[PDB]
Amino acid sequence: MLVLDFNNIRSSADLHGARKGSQCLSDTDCNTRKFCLQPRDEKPFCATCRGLRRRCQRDAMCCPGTLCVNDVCTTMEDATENLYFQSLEHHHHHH
Repeated sequence: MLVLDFNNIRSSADLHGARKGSQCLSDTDCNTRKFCLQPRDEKPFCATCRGLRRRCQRDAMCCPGTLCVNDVCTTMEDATENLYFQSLEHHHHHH
């Protein structure tokens, strides 16, 4: 007359964690391919990638893989100053 038993012990409750008085400390806080712009007139926040048409102030301000020229984003293939001169290869030959 002994009914089968297992344990009967259902009890779970422990979830918490949230404290931040800011938007972001660095770009790493953002999604992935985004930089955390921090204006002097405005507050810091997560910005979106900047295109070749988008304006910039620094090299890091623009997305990874581009340069900031004339306050505007530009491809690495475009931004190329002081190229190599070179000429040709010297080689003699005779009998």
